[PDB]
Amino acid sequence: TVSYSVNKDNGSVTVAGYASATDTNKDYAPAIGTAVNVNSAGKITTETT
Amino acid sequence: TVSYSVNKDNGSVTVAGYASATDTNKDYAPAIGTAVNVNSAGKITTETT
Repeated sequence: TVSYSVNKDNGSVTVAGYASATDTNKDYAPAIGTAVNVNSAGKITTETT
Repeated sequence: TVSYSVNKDNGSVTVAGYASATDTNKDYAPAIGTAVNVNSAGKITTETT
């Protein structure tokens, strides 16, 4: 589970942290405040290119 | 009372909905679906001149 914040003015989506049932040791931790991008296949991915 | 619809995809604000406690003959009712802008003085206004 990861939380996305949508800017009301810009319309962009950013990662605003995440919560997991287990500890997860922050292994799957994505960077907070990074712009959210749509992959070519249509998934959600932080990679620009 | 003027009702504005906000498109959450990009943040654009349009005019959609007019309410009047009197008949008002729709004197102050702009056509719905017109993109609203901000005047020089910061007011909320429809013309782009």
